[PDB]
Amino acid sequence: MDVFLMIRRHKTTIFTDAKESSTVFELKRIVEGILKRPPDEQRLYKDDQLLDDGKTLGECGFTSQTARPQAPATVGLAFRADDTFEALCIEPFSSPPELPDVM
Amino acid sequence: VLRSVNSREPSQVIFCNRSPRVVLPVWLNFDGEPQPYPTLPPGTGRRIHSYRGHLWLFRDAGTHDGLLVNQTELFVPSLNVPIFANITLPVYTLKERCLQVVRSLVKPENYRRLDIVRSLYEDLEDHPNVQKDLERL
Amino acid sequence: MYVKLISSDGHEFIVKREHALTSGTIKAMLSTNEVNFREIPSHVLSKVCMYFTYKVRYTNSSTEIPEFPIAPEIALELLMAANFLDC
Ligand SMILES: COC(=O)c1cc2occc2[nH]1
Repeated sequence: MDVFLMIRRHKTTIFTDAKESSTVFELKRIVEGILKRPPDEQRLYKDDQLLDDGKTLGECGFTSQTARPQAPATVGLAFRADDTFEALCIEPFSSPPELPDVM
Repeated sequence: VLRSVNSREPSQVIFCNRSPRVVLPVWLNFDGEPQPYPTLPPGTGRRIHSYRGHLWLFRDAGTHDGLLVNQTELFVPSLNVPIFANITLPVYTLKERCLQVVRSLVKPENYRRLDIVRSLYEDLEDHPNVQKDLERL
Repeated sequence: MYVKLISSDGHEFIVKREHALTSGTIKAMLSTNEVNFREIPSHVLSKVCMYFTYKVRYTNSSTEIPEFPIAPEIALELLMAANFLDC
């Protein structure tokens, strides 16, 4: 089954899908094809929890019925600059304005 | 043009509302006039006595947004070899879906009090209606 | 393969090229692998990208289609963006 994801780091958000049976490492290979950073320079997170390369997305709680096309689940991403990994930072999206009086 | 055929051959059908909307079934009578039938709650079904060659369409009962039935706009009962009429949401355009949400929140008097380009005024006011949809022959 | 859609506040959204060409307006802005939207903020453009995924997933599927959700607080700006992008 497909899971639909947003892979997010700083002000970067990748929309992609993957199989529930695919692994965390295989997701880093997807990120590599896009952002040109190898897996060993990547850390993937579910919220604050660091994800292990060998685990499947399903074991890490990304399930077809929670990681939905219209409401995808977020995978945090942090890079190794050269030595040491940056801390995980995800910039929030902008805030909507106040609801107009007619609403 | 869009007219039920007066076949007088019974055809038993189940309306199956596989959508989150309250569904208004609409029978097109022998003169082409839309005739509303009792509404269907979301996720509910109903056994209906209809006729071969009759014509039905389905709408959101509150807003008249268009719905699909067996993945098309019209349902025509056929020969019973009962017929299943699977009523579903279409994939609305993002624009039509936003118009749906804005219409659900703003009174029609107050469409003009919203800060948007004027062509969007007319889109909001041009709400769905079977009467416009029937014209396209 | 992928294109980059950049919001007015500088968020960069990376989506499959096929999903972005759903919008005729985006196809014209691309034809570059990068489009800047001076008028569309990230809380709107992220929703646009989720609509692409939803549309591609559920078009021509005879299963049950869920409703596309739109929070009230973003609906007006999302409508403007959808109107402009012809989405
Ligand atoms: C907050 O502003 C928007 O969401 C917006 C995008 C767009 O495109 C043409 C007009 C317009 N407005």
